Amino acid sequence: HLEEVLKGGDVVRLFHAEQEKFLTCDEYKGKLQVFLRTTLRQSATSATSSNALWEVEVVHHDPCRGGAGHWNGLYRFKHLATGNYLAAEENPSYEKIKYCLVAVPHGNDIASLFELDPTTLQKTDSFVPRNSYVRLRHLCTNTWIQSTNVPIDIEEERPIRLMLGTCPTKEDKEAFAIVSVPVSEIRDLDFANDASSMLASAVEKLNEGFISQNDRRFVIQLLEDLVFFVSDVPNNGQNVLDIMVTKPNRERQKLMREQNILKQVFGILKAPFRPLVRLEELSDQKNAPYQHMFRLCYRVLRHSQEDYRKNQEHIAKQFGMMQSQIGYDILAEDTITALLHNNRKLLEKHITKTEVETFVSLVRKNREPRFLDYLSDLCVSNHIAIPVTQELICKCVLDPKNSDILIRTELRPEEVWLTWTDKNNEHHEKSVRQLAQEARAGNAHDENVLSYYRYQLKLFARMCLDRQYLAIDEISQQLGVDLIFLCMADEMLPFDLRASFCHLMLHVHVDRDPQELVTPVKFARLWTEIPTAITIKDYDSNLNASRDDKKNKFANTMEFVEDYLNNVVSEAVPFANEEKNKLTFEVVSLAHNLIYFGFYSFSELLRLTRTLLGIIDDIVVMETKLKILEILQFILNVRLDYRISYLLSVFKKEFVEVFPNLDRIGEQAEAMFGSMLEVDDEGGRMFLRVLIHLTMHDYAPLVSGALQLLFKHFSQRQEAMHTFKQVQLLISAQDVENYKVIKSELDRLRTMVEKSELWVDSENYQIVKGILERLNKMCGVGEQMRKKQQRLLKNMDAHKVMLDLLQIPYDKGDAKMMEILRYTHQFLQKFCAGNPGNQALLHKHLHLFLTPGLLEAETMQHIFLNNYQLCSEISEPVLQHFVHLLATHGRHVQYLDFLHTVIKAEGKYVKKCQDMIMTELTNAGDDVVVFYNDKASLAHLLDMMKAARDGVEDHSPLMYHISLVDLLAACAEGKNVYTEIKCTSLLPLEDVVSVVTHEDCITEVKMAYVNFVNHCYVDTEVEMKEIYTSNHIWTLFENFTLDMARVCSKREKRVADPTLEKYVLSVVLDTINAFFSSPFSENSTSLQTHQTIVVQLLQSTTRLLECPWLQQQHKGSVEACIRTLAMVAKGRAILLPMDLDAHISSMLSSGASDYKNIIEKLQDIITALEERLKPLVQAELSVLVDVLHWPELLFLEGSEAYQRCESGGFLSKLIQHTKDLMESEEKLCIKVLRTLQQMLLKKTKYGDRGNQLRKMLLQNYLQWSAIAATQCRLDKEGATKLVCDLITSTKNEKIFQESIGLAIHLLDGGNTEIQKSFHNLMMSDKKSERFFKVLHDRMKRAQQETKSTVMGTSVLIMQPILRFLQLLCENHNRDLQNFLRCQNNKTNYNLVCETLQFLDIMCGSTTGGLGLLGLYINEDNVGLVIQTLETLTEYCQGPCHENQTCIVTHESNGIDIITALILNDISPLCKYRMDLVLQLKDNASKLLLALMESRHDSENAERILISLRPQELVDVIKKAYLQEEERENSEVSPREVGHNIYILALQLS
Amino acid sequence: SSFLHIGDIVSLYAEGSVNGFISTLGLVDDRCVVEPAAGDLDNPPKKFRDCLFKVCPMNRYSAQKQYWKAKQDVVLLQKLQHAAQMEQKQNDTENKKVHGDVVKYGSVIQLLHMKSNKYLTVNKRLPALLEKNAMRVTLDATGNEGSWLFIQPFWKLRSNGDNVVVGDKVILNPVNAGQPLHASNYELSDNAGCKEVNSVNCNTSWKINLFMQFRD
Ligand SMILES: O=P(O)(O)O[C@@H]1[C@H](O)[C@H](O)[C@@H](OP(=O)(O)O)[C@H](OP(=O)(O)O)[C@H]1O
Repeated sequence: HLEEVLKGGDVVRLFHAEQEKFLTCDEYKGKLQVFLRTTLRQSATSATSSNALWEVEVVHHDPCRGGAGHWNGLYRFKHLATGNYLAAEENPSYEKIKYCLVAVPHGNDIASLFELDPTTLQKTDSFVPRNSYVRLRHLCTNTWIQSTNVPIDIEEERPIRLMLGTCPTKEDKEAFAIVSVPVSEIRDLDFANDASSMLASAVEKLNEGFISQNDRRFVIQLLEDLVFFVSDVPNNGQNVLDIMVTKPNRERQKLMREQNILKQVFGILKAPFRPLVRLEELSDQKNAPYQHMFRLCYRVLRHSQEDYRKNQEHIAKQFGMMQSQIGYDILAEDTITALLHNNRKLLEKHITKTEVETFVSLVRKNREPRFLDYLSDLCVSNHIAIPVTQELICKCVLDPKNSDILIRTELRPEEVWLTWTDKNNEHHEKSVRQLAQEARAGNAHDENVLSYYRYQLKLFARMCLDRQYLAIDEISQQLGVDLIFLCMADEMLPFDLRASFCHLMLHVHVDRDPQELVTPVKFARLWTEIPTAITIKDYDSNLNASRDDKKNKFANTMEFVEDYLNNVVSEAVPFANEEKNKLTFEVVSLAHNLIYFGFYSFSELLRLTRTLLGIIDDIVVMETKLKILEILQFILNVRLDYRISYLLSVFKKEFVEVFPNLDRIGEQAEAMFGSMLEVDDEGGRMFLRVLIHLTMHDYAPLVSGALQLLFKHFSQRQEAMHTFKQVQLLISAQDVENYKVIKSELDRLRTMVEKSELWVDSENYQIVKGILERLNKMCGVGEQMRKKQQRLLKNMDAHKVMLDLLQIPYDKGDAKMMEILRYTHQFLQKFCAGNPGNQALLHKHLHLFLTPGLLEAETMQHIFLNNYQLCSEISEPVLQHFVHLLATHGRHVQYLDFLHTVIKAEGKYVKKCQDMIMTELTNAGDDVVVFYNDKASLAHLLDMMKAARDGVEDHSPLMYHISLVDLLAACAEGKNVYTEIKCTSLLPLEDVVSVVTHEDCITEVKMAYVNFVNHCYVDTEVEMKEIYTSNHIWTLFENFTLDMARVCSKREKRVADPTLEKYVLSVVLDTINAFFSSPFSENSTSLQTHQTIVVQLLQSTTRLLECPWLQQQHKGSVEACIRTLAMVAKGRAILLPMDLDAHISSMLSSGASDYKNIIEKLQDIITALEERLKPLVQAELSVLVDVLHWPELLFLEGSEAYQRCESGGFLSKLIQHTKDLMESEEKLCIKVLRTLQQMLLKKTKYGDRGNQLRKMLLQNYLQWSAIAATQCRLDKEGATKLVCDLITSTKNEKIFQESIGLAIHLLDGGNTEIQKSFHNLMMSDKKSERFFKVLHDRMKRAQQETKSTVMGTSVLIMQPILRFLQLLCENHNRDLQNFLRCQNNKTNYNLVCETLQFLDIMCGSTTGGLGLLGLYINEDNVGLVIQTLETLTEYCQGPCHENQTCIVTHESNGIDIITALILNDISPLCKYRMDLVLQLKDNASKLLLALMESRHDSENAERILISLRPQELVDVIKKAYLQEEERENSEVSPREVGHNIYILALQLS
Repeated sequence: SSFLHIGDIVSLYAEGSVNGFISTLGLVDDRCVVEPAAGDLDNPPKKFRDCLFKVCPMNRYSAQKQYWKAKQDVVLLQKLQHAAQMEQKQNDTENKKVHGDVVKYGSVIQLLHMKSNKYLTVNKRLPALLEKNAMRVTLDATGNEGSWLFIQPFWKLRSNGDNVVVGDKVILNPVNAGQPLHASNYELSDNAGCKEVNSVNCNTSWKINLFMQFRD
């Protein structure tokens, strides 16, 4: 009965690894067939199905005995879901397969016998371990099983069934893995099979026609059991017909779908109506049980499709019957809604005018509010309105024909009266107050009327959702603002009705035009509009004047909201009554919408902030808390804008007073940074307490918002300065005019875009085109004002409008729409022209441009043009998408241009981009990389060049080829050898010369080929350089001389060709200089023909220099080329002409021989303010450290929150949520890590003002032993586990660095408690393998980068890792010292060896250690070398014999480097920074001493003495003793180093 | 059934575009070729001594490479030569000590052609003679860093860290070049019926056939 072996009766899955597929047996066409199922899932092992379960039976003489399996035994496999036995039969056709696997009904024959064959060397034929690969053989035929690609279901779309077959020949790769199956799944399958069999029997009886009472009761009980099983809820007596499930069971839903249980349910629902029962007789008590059965079936259908697209589609396949069985009391409409409320595709596919009319008729007949609720639900899916269904439902409901189903409302002399029509076509009218009073009394009719009215309001609001004007225009007249205000203000009316009225108000009137979101902070301000003095009242008046509306139509609404919030906060417990919570949430949402639309003033916002904080100090509660947090953030932004306005007013006042100060302005700025602008009346205490309480919640969005607000609270000064640094004044009259024009045009364009639906499919197109053209003209030409115009557009936020216009829906075929889209694209391209900020802003919305299109490609090119930051960080998916577009859509030059722009930006090349693009091009194939090398292709290229002799079209195959050649040359220009090899193979030199030397060859192609040769042949790392020792280069030089002669002749004849001039002056000279300035070219100039060509080059180049047409720019290049060529010729001893030699010698001898004032004052003020406020910013940031250290002081003693804070709950929650938010909020995670590091860091001082501010804030808010205690407390809270998880799971360099820093801070001082915690975590948790693997990979990458360089992020990040390891092994922790060397895990990484190898590589290896050590140790890597030496010393000490022996006998011979560090002087660095050299020597001596502490044998001593010569050791000791000049103002004395070296010498002696 | 041990003499049978053993041209030629017509697994070629290779562990060539670079100052060159000789002795000692150890998938090995007594190397800085898009595989007496070969699985039933079983099909991926050995279909002009071996991405697999063991 061992669980580690294969036993009879076990249920397992047979997974074919080569195909990566499970073995399944399914009924395809009325017959069971075995196959391998193909899955589209990324993880092929997760495609588990109930039909893939097989039972293993061991064959023995006794049929009733099983037993553990043996490799030499016989096995049978039974399909657990069907009972059939696996077997083989003759192949009907007989392909390579002789017999095909099938599923026979009986397993008593010998055709179902199989035997296993191990794939490796097992421990004798004792037992068969589970989860072991095996091969299956058919005993009867002596054949081995294998898989084939032949689809069984070939006559269908998407074949998934693959046939298997047995062959006489064994295949080693054909192996099956045995995967275990949970008992839960086994039991679920058994239950499903039993239920399916029983339902099939019941369906058969029903189809026959007669069903007994007992059979019907059994069927009902089975349906109830199925409902409970699918719901996965314990049966505690609750009504089966009404069950709510919090988490659907996907496994059980899939089992129900795949075991043919939903099919049986449909059969049960369909058979009776074919007549045993009629839909018109279901109301009878006799047929009541059938009705209950149908209800149970529909409940099963609803529970089997919750959050499951496949099941939803499978059920929707039978939508006709489900709709035909609607109306009657069966709960079919509820299932229909549950289906077409979560799946948008099915909703639009099925819900149409017929269904809407059916629902309208049903509600007309019955007047049950449930039908209206279903209609409202059908309008919105996933909280997003569906326009098609919304419009259909609106046009059907608001149709005047169907006016008798909606309750009308009116106002009379005021009071509200509701009128309706009863089913008897009788009109009734009654007052709302009377209806509510009678409903509260208990009047069922009045209660039903109120419920119907509430659901009608809900339907209207849902229809008007997402600004559905077609229904808003009709509903607004019926329900005015005054009526809704009266209804919502009335207290006697129920809370649910008041909440419905609030929702209707929100979604009918507030969410309309011209209401729009308003940015609280404006970066552009007009000088003439800055008052001398500004206060809260003046700011509010200015905002009111800016607001277009003069009379506020929502003032009463705002007053009612304020009164309601005051009443809510008056009560001790705000969130007590659930009914009132709905109204509170609706009021809060309305207030949020009004605030974001800009209807409040500064004072009103402050009062609302105080009220909301008082209210603050369950899903509805969380939502209203989120709304309150958003309101608080908006109000804080408004306060920041007010502070900026105050600073502007102060600056203007000072400037006007002094020009019809710095200390005064600084004091005035400091004054506001405290009284009337406070968030709360307690000086921020209430705000901080609320933030902490919200952070203590388990709701992730609320916690994130609270943390963000807490971090922003202590950065007001820094944020204020940052925002003030981006303020534009627009003083000039031209600037003011441009600002006005831009504002007007943007407003008109935004209104037109908002009213898009009425003109997308007319003067609107002309207006849009004119606006776009005017904006493009306004953008301007010329860098003098281009930056100003771009900054003004950025401040005016035109980019958002342009992005919305691009996102505007449209139909293909509209030339005018295409024209306006092109204009918008051109405007965006011009906006992102030389502005990194604009480029980043556009890149932040990159997903829009990741679609096929030449305009999109051009926009991407402009965005990424000349931006190294984005070019180096470009993502692989973008390049993959571009390559896929090139491969599929076609060969367009736009993609190549974008690739070249990405490769080259700001001069510097991007190695990552080059390599990635080259690899993608190589892998794509010949469909994107086209080269003309064959005879026919060369002829076609010649024909194309001849046709393009006059010029080359912008879009042409010749242009594409030229762009491809340039791209390949740029890629090969990097530092990759395989790229150069691939380029040379793609374009052989013979083809290059044949194309170039041809008389018909365009200058563009000539230049491209010459550049390709220069960057792929002349300069390469290939040992076998084919460019030299060949006549191709000489022929190319002859062609270059001919081109030079042609250029000279054209210049003489006044036929100058700019293209030819550029080619000859750019590529020809560069290639000549590169060829003749290399050592490999010394032997090239040997033959007489080569000498003659050299003379021809000399005469041509000297004639070119003599000709005066050359510009001054190329004079230097020409002179350099001439000098190099003359030097080569003289070295080769060429008989130059007398006059030519004289001229060359002469040339060599010659070569050898008041807006400006306002801006300036503003900049000076900004600089002074930043310089003065930086210490205060530091102090305010530090105060957060104490706030987090002592959070319980903010609360009151004895409270639950106080106890939780004192028990360390705050820090525990923060740490736990940091890991959760790591993936989402990387910036927030980094901020949290920095805060923890600051809290763990030692306290410091800032100055008099800083200390005053710090003490004042501490008084207002909170009314080495310490470091060790803080480290222990953080470890208890769980900082060590946090850092370990971050290190082992993070992909962000900043996050990794912050985690390393936090670990270093925790381990600082060699804290044994934290060391033990780390050791326990590493030895217990299974992530230690990943941790050590990532550390080893980072160290290896750093070593490789150092070797390649012999600087860099990888090299720099090594020092923190070494410091972390040193602190981990500090205080002679032998356990950790041995763990770092060898780990008990399966795979061990030797960090000591890795560190020693890194040290040896960075010290120059053998060449550096033999006496050239000074050429590798610079002033930057000295610290890293010292840290490495300290880490090695810490490893060795303790002492650790294993580590000492490993370092001494390591194959890298780092002991030689260590000894050289002492016996050699770093000449470059000794005369600059001698103290660093002394520290290096001291560290090396200490390491050598530590290597021999507890050693009695002479092995280590002899090994060290092999490199340490005693004479040199004595000489260096004496030199160190004599050296005393450096001792002046030296931290380390040379005498101490000499004494340590003398001690080492004594030990070695 | 047996595992692959360091020091065993084995033969490599290519099963890809062209099927055949790995052979080397006579004389001092340093080109590795595959001759499908020479023979097969059931009928090995008559000259079944040019297709035998020995498995060896990784060797260190840092000092040797530095000495070669310096040679291509007298005291420095002499000390570099001494260091290279010491490194060679250390490599020989390491080979002797690691002799008989089992080879695991994902490990680095070297293939010593016994008849020529030369290690099989792949040069990433030299294109192949015929297939210009593939690098060059040759034989070197002393050897270099190009002799290193990751022994990677070809079947999906084998995983890294598992012992290599005789008769398995594997992939020999150079550590530096990073592209598996490929038995190209190109035919050498000098010798008819022979196919070149180069380094380029492909689906080629090498079946390992045991000829003799270290204990034998
Ligand atoms: O994530 P989605 O959109 O639901 O799609 C799932 C998955 O991508 C496949 O469509 C299907 O797996 P197969 O390729 O194995 O059919 C699976 O069905 P399953 O529930 O039967 O695994 C789906 O649920």
